[PDB]
Amino acid sequence: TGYDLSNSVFSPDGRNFQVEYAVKAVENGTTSIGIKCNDGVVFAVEKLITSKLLVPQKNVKIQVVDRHIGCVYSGLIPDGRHLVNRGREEAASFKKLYKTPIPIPAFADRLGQYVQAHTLYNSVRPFGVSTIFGGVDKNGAHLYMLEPSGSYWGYKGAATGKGRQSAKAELEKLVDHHPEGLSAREAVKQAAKIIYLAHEDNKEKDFELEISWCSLSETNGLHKFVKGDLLQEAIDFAQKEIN
Amino acid sequence: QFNPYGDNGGTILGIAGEDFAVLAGDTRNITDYSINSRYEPKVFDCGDNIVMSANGFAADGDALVKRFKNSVKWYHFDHNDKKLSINSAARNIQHLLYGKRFFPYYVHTII
Amino acid sequence: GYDRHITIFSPEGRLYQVEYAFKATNQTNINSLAVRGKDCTVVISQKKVPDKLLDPTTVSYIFCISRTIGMVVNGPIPDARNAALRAKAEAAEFRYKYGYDMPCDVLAKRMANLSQIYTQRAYMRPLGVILTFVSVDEELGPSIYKTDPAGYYVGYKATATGPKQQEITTNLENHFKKSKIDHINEESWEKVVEFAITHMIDALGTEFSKNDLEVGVATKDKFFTLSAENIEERLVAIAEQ
Amino acid sequence: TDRYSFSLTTFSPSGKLGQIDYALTAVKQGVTSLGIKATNGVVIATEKKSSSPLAMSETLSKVSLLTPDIGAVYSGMGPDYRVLVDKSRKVAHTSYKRIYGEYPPTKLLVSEVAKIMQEATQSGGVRPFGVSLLIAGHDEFNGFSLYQVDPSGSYFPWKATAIGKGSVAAKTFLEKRWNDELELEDAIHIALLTLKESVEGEFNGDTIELAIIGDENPDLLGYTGIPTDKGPRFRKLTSQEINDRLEAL
Amino acid sequence: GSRRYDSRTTIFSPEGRLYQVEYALESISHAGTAIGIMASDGIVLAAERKVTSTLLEQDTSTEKLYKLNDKIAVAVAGLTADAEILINTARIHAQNYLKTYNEDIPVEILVRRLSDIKQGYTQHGGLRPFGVSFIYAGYDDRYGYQLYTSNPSGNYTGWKAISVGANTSAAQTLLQMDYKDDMKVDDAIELALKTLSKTTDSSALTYDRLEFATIRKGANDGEVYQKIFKPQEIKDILVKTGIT
Amino acid sequence: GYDRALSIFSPDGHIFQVEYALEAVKRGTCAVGVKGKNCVVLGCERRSTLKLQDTRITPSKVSKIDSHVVLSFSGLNADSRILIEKARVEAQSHRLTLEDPVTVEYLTRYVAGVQQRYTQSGGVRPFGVSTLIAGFDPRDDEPKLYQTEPSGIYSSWSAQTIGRNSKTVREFLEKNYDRKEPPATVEECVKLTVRSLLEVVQTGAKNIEITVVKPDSDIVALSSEEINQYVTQIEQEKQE
Amino acid sequence: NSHTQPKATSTGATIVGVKFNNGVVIAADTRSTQGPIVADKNCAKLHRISPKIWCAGAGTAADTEAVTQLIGSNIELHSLYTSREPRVVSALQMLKQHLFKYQGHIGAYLIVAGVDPTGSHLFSIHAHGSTDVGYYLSLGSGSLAAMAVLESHWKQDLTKEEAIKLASDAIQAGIWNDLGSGSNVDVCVMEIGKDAEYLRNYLTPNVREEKQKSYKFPRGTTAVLKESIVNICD
Amino acid sequence: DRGVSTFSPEGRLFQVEYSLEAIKLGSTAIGIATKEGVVLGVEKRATSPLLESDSIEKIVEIDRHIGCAMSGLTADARSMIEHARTAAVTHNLYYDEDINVESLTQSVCDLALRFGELMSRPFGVALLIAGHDADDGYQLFHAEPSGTFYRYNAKAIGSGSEGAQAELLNEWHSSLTLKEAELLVLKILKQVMEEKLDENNAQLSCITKQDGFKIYDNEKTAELIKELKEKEAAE
Amino acid sequence: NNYDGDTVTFSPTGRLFQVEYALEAIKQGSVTVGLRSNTHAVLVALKRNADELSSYQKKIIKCDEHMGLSLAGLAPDARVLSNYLRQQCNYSSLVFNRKLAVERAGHLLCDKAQKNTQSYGGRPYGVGLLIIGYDKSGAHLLEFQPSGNVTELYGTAIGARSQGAKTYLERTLDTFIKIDGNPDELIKAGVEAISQSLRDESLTVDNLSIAIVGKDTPFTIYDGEAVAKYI
Ligand SMILES: [Cl-]
Repeated sequence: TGYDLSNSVFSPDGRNFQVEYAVKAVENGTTSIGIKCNDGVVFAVEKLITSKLLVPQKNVKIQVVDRHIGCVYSGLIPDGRHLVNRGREEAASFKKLYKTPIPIPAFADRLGQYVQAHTLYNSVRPFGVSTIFGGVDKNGAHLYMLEPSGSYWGYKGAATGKGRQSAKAELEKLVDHHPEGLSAREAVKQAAKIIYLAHEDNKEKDFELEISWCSLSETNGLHKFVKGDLLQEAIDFAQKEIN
Repeated sequence: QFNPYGDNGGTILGIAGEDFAVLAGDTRNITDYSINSRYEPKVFDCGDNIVMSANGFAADGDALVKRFKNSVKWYHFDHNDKKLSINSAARNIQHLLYGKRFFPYYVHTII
Repeated sequence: GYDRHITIFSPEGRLYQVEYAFKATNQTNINSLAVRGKDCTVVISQKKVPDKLLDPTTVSYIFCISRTIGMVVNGPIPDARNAALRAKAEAAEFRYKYGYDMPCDVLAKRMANLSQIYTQRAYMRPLGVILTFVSVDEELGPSIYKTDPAGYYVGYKATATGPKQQEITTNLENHFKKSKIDHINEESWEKVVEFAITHMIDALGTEFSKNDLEVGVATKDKFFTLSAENIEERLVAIAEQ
Repeated sequence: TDRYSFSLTTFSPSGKLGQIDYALTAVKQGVTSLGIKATNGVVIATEKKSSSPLAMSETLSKVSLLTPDIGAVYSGMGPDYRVLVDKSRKVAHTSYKRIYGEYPPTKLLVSEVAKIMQEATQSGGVRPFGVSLLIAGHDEFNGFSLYQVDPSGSYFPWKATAIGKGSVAAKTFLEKRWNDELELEDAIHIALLTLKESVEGEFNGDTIELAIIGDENPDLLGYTGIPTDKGPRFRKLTSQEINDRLEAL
Repeated sequence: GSRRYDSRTTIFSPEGRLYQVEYALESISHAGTAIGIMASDGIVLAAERKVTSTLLEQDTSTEKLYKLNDKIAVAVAGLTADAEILINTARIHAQNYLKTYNEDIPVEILVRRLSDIKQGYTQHGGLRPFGVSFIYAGYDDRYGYQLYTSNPSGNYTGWKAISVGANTSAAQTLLQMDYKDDMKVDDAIELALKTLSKTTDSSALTYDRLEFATIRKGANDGEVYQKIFKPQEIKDILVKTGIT
Repeated sequence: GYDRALSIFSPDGHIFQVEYALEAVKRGTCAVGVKGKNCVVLGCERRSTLKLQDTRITPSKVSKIDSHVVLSFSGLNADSRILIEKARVEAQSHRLTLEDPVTVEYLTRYVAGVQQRYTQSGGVRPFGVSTLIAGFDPRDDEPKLYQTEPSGIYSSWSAQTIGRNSKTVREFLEKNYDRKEPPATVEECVKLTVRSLLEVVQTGAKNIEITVVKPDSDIVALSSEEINQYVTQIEQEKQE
Repeated sequence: NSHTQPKATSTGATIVGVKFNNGVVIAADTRSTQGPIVADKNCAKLHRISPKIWCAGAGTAADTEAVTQLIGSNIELHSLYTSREPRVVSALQMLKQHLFKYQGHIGAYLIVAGVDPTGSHLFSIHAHGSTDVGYYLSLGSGSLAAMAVLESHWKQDLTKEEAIKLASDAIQAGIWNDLGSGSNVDVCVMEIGKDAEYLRNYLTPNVREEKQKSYKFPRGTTAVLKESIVNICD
Repeated sequence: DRGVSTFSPEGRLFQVEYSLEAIKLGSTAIGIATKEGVVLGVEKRATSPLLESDSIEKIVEIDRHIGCAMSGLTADARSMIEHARTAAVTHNLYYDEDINVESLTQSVCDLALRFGELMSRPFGVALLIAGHDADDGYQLFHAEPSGTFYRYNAKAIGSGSEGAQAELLNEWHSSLTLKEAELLVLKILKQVMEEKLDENNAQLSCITKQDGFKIYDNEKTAELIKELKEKEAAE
Repeated sequence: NNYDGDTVTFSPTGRLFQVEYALEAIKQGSVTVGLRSNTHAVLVALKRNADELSSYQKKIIKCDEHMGLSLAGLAPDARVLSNYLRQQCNYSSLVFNRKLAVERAGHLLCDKAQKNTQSYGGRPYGVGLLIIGYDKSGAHLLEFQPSGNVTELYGTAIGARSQGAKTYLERTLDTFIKIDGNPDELIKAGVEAISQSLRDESLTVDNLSIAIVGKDTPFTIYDGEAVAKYI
């Protein structure tokens, strides 16, 4: 055998074992989710408080691309940052040439092609992150999830990390119970709950909640962080549901 | 055709005493027959008890001073915070200026 | 046995990485089919959306390469999209350089030559995909040309690709034995799509709803994909006969 | 970025070049193709092994025109052959026609193709080509000629030969039938006889591909006016033309 | 990365040998024998074609003997394809020298440069060496008639009579026995053929399985002529020496 | 470009590729260098398994780098040509910029520098060659003899030998060569060099090459008969 | 890039192109000039890009021949690659992009004309890389003399024989009235569904009259210093 | 095989650790720093008696105020010395002054880790860099192929290093004179050397503010050897 | 085992062993402590020596007038990274006339370290860093690891036996955070913190190394007799 030692090598199955091994690194990471709503998207993430010595609110994991796209990821944090840095260059050159801000589907492929390129050669390592991202463009709201292989699809709801199955189950219920749609402010509250419910799969260390959102009405189509009263309101809603 | 140099006027003056030294310079900045500023300093403290002024084309003057100030900073990093002597600073400035021998800084420098 | 890891010959004159790239083709477990009419070329493919959280509109293995050319892929979506982007670029560059729209067969050859390079050069792996190009060419008429990881390509009267490809192939073979002709003798593209779906149902032995299928149609001067409602309308017509 | 800057083909302790030998083994598996040289022409022929009956075998051309007076056929890996034909056509222009204002003679074009195949035997990060070519052609000063080209880059001129699946038997058949007084029509007849032995299934103009290097064809030129330009000596026989010769077989 | 698949062609063995060079020489030992004999008034080059087929075109063929310029020729032993790469380089180098100095290149200078190219492939680049051994036969106004040989190591040496390829051990013994310094071209022709006739792996030595060439001063007054023998000319010289 | 680090360290602190290059030198034909009071003599072995050779045109074992310096070697023959070429070029370059020919120490230092560079450069193997460089500096009558090796180290020697069976001939020179009183004349220096080779060679016919270098660019190679006279003289004195 | 060569041949010319019923015809004169001197009295200005695409050239003689051959070479390779007969728009696009890249320093002014699966086509290309479409076009130093005739006599729905007459009449106007043009009239007819017919020296209205005297010298007239046989053989 | 810039499970670079073993095989070199100067001394170690020992150059001048002694694969040190000399002279050109001993050592140590897959392997030689400047006075540095350098009051490198270092631990004090330091190097060298110590197989050198860097003659060192033997027999 | 030859290879459980072996080099390194209040930030570092005749390896490096770090692991790798930080701080000043934010400093280091863990040929950095600084948003303390992970903290410690000092700071969190406008008391808290990581050895005059930055205090390093106050 030895088919799993090098990247870009097909096994007799037709599989790239190195990419599958990168997925294990993603499964090891903290939980992160994405929720598509009426006129936008909501992102949320689990931040494990390793120590009292960590400064609260000052280790931000969710990243903005351009002014209208939000990105969150689970797995190797540095790999995610590298991916977002590329995303920003891709979005910058699009706007430079075509004037309009990059559409979300267009942006999704730019990342997809870049991640896929890292499964083509043995001189590079696959990305150790699944990335949930999206925003608002001319055609409305979009949510995407991108994997180490380069595979991505559009999503109504998306989840990845150690508590992905718990989060996926909770997301599937929202899609069933709200066929006509979910509002932006509601999605923020639900996002908090799902992170708290997904924390049951990582309950040794207590955690810190972090939420962001894009909405045509609430944020004027731009990416913003959820802070202050609106954040505490979402935490209280989540606290009430677990008990 | 584009001319990359300009004359910002002004004048500077250095005198050395026994245990001291002065470096003076007027604060007027001009182009042609117009006044740009009545107070635009061009004599700078560069650290290590070195004062510098690069009079002539102000853009090149600012660029040079900026680069020498930075040279002093990296001299400290690379040589254990050693004080840059005035004679060493002078030689360092020669290399800055001659570095652009074929597209010069149009300035008369005094430290 | 490092001769199985990179694209160099084995003692029996084989390229194992190329052979394993063929097995990656069926990793999605999707079957595709392509047929030609008088004025058109129709391509159909199964659509499987297992996860409830997926946005089904974004789940697609059919691509619009140029205005005239369409492409369906059998294989993983990352490699599929890699191939699609390159084909789009090549088709656009061809038009700019040579002053006319790139033919379906010429694009197929170009993508096949690119695939061949990955089988000979070591640092590049083959793509685990089979690309089926379709159009109504202005010189050659209705056209179907298919490319694989080996760098092989050829034109087709009709074709099929996927896990249950052989069952679909013989189903089509038996039809053309009977009809005695190279195509589907039918005026409108609507009925050529109905033929394609009907014969896939017979071969695979499964029934299809509007969301179980994905359809692409090539006519003169444009290629387009059908919506769920366009397919539903098409499924009704089959049931009422 | 390509970091395979080293040879993937090397000498083994016994003195064998493994990858070349294995490439020749790939050629052995390939479908039979042959070439016969006559006094007033050359014939090259092969079987069109169809991958599927739904596939249009007309679109896949195993016999290719390289220059108006030179043609080529192969046995082995089809994709490798295709790109060699592309490179062979281009090199005929860049390294000859754009210099001398005329098409290269058979031996020199063959030499350029061999050089390309030799480099794939020694250059970094590549395998040899998995094909053997037969190149038939004509030029003013050398007349008619037939060459074989192997994965190693070696080439040999032949009166007649065969390569691929049933080459051992086919070469024996040609030794009995070949003489130095053969006319072109006689060589086509022998080619069809030789090929029937190796072919198993259907044997007709649709399953057989055959081209000749013979007299000039003014009708195939496309224009008139210039007396010196008399047309291509390469001609691909049609499906109908083959079937006519199969009746009086 | 790619390190995993590197053969490391340009390294030493524990014994201080170059693996790839030694294995390339092993390859060459299976190639058709080629002999060079230097006489006082000319040079002979004889070479045995590799197992000929009856349907091979013999008259319009070139496998063993190649012309580098008007005064220099080479006999090949090993991979023909590899030899042609080196031959075209040697042909160009000879024309560069003529262009620069307006004089035909001295034989040794051409040999050294061609041997230096082979050396390069054993010391750097990570590529396999050229699986070829040459016998150089040429003339210049400094040293007169000269025979050299080069091999994949890039080492070259001068000879009075030498063989390369198959059965060199047996061939060199026979040459050492019958060769003498005051020899003529016509005698050297007879020695070359007799040696091949005994060392050959074939049943009998025939015209269609040979390549032959001479470099004489047999032209009119103080000038050198290269003769690459035709099939019929080999047939005649084979009968004239009483081999067939 | 081919980048692979071929020369690297091993757990025990050795660079095997450099050490295996020394084995190639040990395989090569013997070479000896002996320096007298007013001269240096370079002796070289030629193996006698090669008959039917053409000694006119066969590359000589001793090479002139400039009119006043010579270089002999042991090991791979093809490798030695590359070092000699580089050295000859550097010799002309030195005359061009310094307006003075190279010293023997400088030329040695340059050749040794090249050899070293090939021990820590990517994509290359070390030179399988050790050299003996000898001659006289410009306007100087003091004899110079240096040695180099694949690793890159170089040093000066009163007398030295390299190649196959070099440890035997080094043993001979160690007791026969006196530091306080070196060979006073050319004849004495040549005789000691021939004597030392006769411990190893086999026969004193066309197996031994001798080259004598004297001050002010005075270099000459001895013929067969001239060398044979030394062989005949030594053997008659031996029978005692 | 070198800003012109005066030594470089740059012939005066009259080349034209006329569209008709079932195809297109091009024509040209046959004078090549060096300054005021007539270098070639019967050169061929009609070039073949492909079998059924032909190209008339004016301006810098070396640039028109070189650019037409290069594109013709690449068109042949393109035709073999695509298994299709080459199109006029492909030659047009490849020519203009080449010429534009060199910013006019390649002084090639061309009338391109031919037939292909799309139909019959007629274009003109200027040295700087601009292209024009038309039913009738003229270039060269005698373009104004030719265009005057074309503007006077051209109509829609010309027959084959009418187009040849109009084209050659336009070239004749250049021959007589323009000093840069002269000698003969070449023509090439490209009809749809037929082979293109090249009519070298279609008209020869400028034949040299009999000389008044023969200037054959008595043998031995020229004084000689040395004779010697030259060796061409090996 | 395996990468050149690879880490071991313990957290060390394989190649750097292996180069250190090569340095242990090398000949001994000792350095001692005092307020009156810095002394450098080496074991020459001729492989044969025919080798002219005066051509063994294991002590080297970098500038007038900086000297250098080496141990290990001494051929590797040539490019390090070349770099050091250029760095020293270049700094004088740019700043019209002598360059600090520490800054010089840092410049040399920057080359050390510039290897991988830049040069193909680390250096197989350790350097003792001794010098003087106005700021920090007399200094002695030990520069390894790991890119690390320590300042030392006294230091021994080479085959007899661990035995010599233990001896330097006891003998060194802050009030050592230059003459005392010279004898101390000779004393310790004679203890760890295989062959018997003399002026031909051992070399001394020093650097002082006044006279700069000086390699001692064989006549001068011979007297110091004789002075050393007499003093040990005197008690 | 089979998946630790180079950095480009993942293990079956999704681990990068070459990165983990680089992390191991930090644990072997000497202890260093970082902590901050609202007004000031402090670095305390235990320097290590080869023997009694050698000097003590300098652990703290200055990057700008308002920023600097302490190191633990491969010192040459710290020199490379600190040099990169010096340039980035300097680029921010020359181009934007702007002092580089401590958070951006961390982001830049993260991205530099990451590139070395995804490409063939190269290797991960073998050093951990503690960056302190004072910018427009007050005092800051960062912890850099060569995996790429950078973390902002009130206090922390890295190196051998760093768990002792880290536990102390976790207990003392509420006390030392409010030491505002008092440098000497914040240092005292740091010196007491590093003392929880000592075994057999104690803090001497040429062993201890302290650095501080704050509101009206440029980044300055204290060594030798200047740290005798805190023993
Ligand atoms: Cl292509």
